[PDB]
Amino acid sequence: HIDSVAPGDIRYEDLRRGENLRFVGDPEEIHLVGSAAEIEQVLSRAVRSGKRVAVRSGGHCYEDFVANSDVRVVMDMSRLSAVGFDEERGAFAVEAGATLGAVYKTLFRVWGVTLPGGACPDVGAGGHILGGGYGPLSRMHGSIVDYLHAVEVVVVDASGDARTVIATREPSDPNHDLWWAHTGGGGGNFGVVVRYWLRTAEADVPPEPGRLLPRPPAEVLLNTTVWPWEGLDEAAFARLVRNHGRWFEQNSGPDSPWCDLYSVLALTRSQSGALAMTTQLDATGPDAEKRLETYLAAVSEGVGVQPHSDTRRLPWLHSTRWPGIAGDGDMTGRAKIKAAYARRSFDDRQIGTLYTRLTSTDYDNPAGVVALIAYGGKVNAVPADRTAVAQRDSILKIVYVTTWEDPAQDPVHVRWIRELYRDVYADTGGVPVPGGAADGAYVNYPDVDLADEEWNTSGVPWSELYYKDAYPRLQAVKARWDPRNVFRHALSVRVPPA
Amino acid sequence: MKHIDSVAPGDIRYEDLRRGENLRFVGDPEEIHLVGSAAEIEQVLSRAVRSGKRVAVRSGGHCYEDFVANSDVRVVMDMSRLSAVGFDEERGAFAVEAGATLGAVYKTLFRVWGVTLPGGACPDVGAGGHILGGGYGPLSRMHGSIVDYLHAVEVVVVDASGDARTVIATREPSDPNHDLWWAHTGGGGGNFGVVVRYWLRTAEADVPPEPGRLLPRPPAEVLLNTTVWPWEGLDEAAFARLVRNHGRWFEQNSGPDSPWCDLYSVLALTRSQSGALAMTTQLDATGPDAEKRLETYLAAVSEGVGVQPHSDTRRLPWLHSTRWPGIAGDGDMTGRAKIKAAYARRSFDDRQIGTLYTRLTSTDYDNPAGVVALIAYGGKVNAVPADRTAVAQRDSILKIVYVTTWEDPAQDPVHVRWIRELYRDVYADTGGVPVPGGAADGAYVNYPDVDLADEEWNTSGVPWSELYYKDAYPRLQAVKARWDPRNVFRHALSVRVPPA
Ligand SMILES: *Cc1cc2c(nc3c(=O)[nH]c(=O)nc-3n2C[C@H](O)[C@H](O)[C@H](O)COP(=O)(O)OP(=O)(O)OC[C@H]2O[C@@H](n3cnc4c(N)ncnc43)[C@H](O)[C@@H]2O)c(*)c1C
Ligand SMILES: *Cc1cc2c(nc3c(=O)[nH]c(=O)nc-3n2C[C@H](O)[C@H](O)[C@H](O)COP(=O)(O)OP(=O)(O)OC[C@H]2O[C@@H](n3cnc4c(N)ncnc43)[C@H](O)[C@@H]2O)c(*)c1C
Ligand SMILES: [Cl-]
Ligand SMILES: [Cl-]
Ligand SMILES: [Mg+2]
Ligand SMILES: [Mg+2]
Repeated sequence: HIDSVAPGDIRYEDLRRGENLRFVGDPEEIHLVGSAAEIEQVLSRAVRSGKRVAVRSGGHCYEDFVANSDVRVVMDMSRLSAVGFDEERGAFAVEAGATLGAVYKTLFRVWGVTLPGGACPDVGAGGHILGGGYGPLSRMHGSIVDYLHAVEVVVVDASGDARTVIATREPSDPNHDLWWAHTGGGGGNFGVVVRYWLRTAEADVPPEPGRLLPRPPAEVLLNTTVWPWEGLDEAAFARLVRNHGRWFEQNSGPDSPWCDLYSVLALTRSQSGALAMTTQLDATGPDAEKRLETYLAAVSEGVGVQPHSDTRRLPWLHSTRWPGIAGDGDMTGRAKIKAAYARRSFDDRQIGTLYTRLTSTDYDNPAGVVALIAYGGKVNAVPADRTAVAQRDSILKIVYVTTWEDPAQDPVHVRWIRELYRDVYADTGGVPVPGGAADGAYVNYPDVDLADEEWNTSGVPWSELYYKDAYPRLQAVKARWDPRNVFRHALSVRVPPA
Repeated sequence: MKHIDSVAPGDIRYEDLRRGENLRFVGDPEEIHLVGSAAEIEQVLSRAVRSGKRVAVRSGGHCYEDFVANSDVRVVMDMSRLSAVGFDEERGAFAVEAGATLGAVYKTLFRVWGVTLPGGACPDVGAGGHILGGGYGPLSRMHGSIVDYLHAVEVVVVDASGDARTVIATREPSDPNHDLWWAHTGGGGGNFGVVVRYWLRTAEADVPPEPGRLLPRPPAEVLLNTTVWPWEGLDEAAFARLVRNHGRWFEQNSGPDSPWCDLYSVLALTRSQSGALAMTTQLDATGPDAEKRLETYLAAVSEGVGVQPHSDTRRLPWLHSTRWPGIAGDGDMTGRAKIKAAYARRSFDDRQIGTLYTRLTSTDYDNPAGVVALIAYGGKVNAVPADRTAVAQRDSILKIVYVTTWEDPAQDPVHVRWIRELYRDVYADTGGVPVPGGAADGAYVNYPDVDLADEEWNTSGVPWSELYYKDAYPRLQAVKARWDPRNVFRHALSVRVPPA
């Protein structure tokens, strides 16, 4: 229970931002909240005053949802970073301010378990878990939301009063639909998550903590494969994308033996000098090294460029902080990200578009990338309607990103990535319309352009791209638990016009 | 704060937990205990002492030598559960548990109280093995050594009877355990007992008992510069002028009263195979002429060198700046490395600069990853008398790191020999080591190098102990005799009592 941070405080330049430096907030106060009770009193005071609020956990939002200049009061979750096992509830409690790196280190070193969350260690649990997401173990263990047993959330009723509710996976729980909205609803929509409780949904299980969350593979093979751009012509490039697409089309079923494989294929600007792929395979099973080889051979088969390939073997927890998996921890640039689900691999026109845009000399930036992220496996064993992650038959997530340094150049980079993504999706109004080759987009990589009639000409609204048929049930949760629409932003769940 | 099962061979965690972060060393411990409390640590030590089993503690795992992962160690106490950071109102000081990483310490101290500690720049280093060894970081020149803030330490020690007990030792001179406190202001890890938690606060007398005033404030915003000089067409005279410019600058601008106490930089003298020499610089941005002052430093380093540097400067809020890889490093501990270290009281002489040029351009070696890094130091570190803590080096201007990195264990001999011969040749005038009290001032124990205790590599007649501790060593030996009389806590560079 401590002083809030206001302009003039030594901490204000840090705390008025998240990790995305494109967005600089102007809040009057940032509250380092310490408990559900404190969050109730901050929210109720702000609601009484008519002041716009937002929550910051890990600060990784790709859009201006927290740092929007309209936000007056931020609740920053940094003090709430506990991770542990709640004996009373029989589940792991992860408070919203815990980073994923701290979650994986504690769960694994202490109990030998993990969650199939994201790969960046500094991401906050608070804005990540409730939006679903992907990570290296999604194929092996399913989505992180498949582990959400309960959620503690501070909500604001019609009167303006704040209160804390615990909502659970039990369907007769009066707050069951509020728990369901936290299985992929996304941050900044329903209320302030204080903590999540995570546990397997299996009925079998003795209630010992080491049995109650999935085990990672004990060691993994990690490969870095790099093809020089100087050696790749369009036909080569196309063959490689096609090989990879076919392989993921064949080998992403929930019963596939390849659920233990994860990879990221980085289709980089040719200006970068090299195309690259990072692969992780469980190293513990019979024939791991040969199986890794047979995946790598498939990707490069008939490409006519010999890739540079190196494989190391690491114990699992050490593996998670290898930069090839974790990324480089550099958030000091400016970036614009876009995203899509792929149900099938890129077609011939799309591959040609990608080739053109990545080799273009009308643009100058080595940092543009289209990353194809191995997906499906056990994520796809879950029926589409079970959680608020409705996309349960995709084979890849696709990330489109460009990064740069100079803010005067924002319009150039933002236009390039917008035109690239619009042209890849040109047959469907510039966007990855669901239930076809694509399956919409995923809310942890929000893109306000999906709501912009200038860029989305498909007639399919942003809410259907992220949530497909889950959206009506999410709107009902919104109407019931945030009737005043306290929690909102450029892509927030909104009730139907009245 | 309950005990849980220990981790033995067969356990899914054993491959991770038998290692620290330096992959050259793989422990063969029988048991790794994820200790939850001091009482638990007492039980594990007691048991190990009775059965004659060798112990070591692992906090953040960043040890550069085999002190924890030595195949002789049978029982490891792993501090991962003890990672709290907070303000302890019982003592009026900030408590940092041994298992907390520096990243977590800086994020908590600064977001919650607006304060910090002038410790190391790598966020994943653990408090446990770091703070008691002293060390350096970006704010050393501004705020002095992290040990200058050590108020008290909770440590589990083993008596001659082999009973284990927990003691709190403080900076209070009348404390019966004062000497044990002192040995934790630089005596280094793995020597006296198991640190459970440290308490930190300013020693200032005229300070109100509020947390936000009890530790130093960082500069609210900093300028951060990357400068790069291409190696192609940088000849020996050019290299030499660069190293000499930088050296003279630090000779003149590293006193405790210097206005340049708010500057930190690291100059990386890289292998020419790498393609570029590089320098990273941080400067407080909040004062009137910060841009211009930064340019003055950069212009001094490049003056008359004749190779135009590529230079880019960004400005960040302080906490964000700490995670910029230019300052924090790259977070990649997956390779193999051998490191060596020295204090510099003066900058490199002409002979040493020539040896550096030869070694870094050599085509008899093949590795672009060799570096000699020159780290800005002194400033407010040198305001403290040499005898006040167990960090005896209080008049140096630079710390120097010699490092080589590689991948294949089959090549260990080759990289190890390269860095040994480089270091020996730079220090050839004094027995291949940085002998204290001269152009050098010994080495610092957070970058331990067991070759300093090897008569094959150290031909100066000055022992490893004097290189690390100078005249603090006798008082360290008294503390060792008093609090670890059985010599439970030991390794290749551990404090040892005199021969009997
Ligand atoms: C920067 C970054 C993001 C990544 C990275 N890797 C990912 C990966 O491997 N898989 C993924 O699925 N996602 C990855 N992401 C994206 C992140 O998952 C998203 O950026 C998350 O939304 C980030 O969460 P968090 O760090 O907490 O960011 P915030 O900016 O604080 O919040 C985002 C959003 O959610 C709301 N919110 C925060 N906290 C709460 C609580 N407690 N209750 C309700 N709502 C909350 C915010 O207000 C905002 O709306 C890798 C990298 C490097
Ligand atoms: C890998 C790494 C090391 C760095 C980095 N950056 C540094 C910097 O910017 N400034 C520095 O001064 N030092 C830097 N270092 C070096 C680290 O400071 C040292 O490597 C520290 O000794 C690391 O401490 P820790 O991570 O806790 O390492 P451990 O291997 O667990 O222990 C080292 C040593 O100390 C003993 N020990 C650990 N814990 C205890 C306790 N609780 N009580 C007593 N003794 C303890 C161990 O047994 C071992 O002997 C940047 C990078 C990337
Ligand atoms: Cl609470
Ligand atoms: Cl990260
Ligand atoms: Mg970060
Ligand atoms: Mg690390």
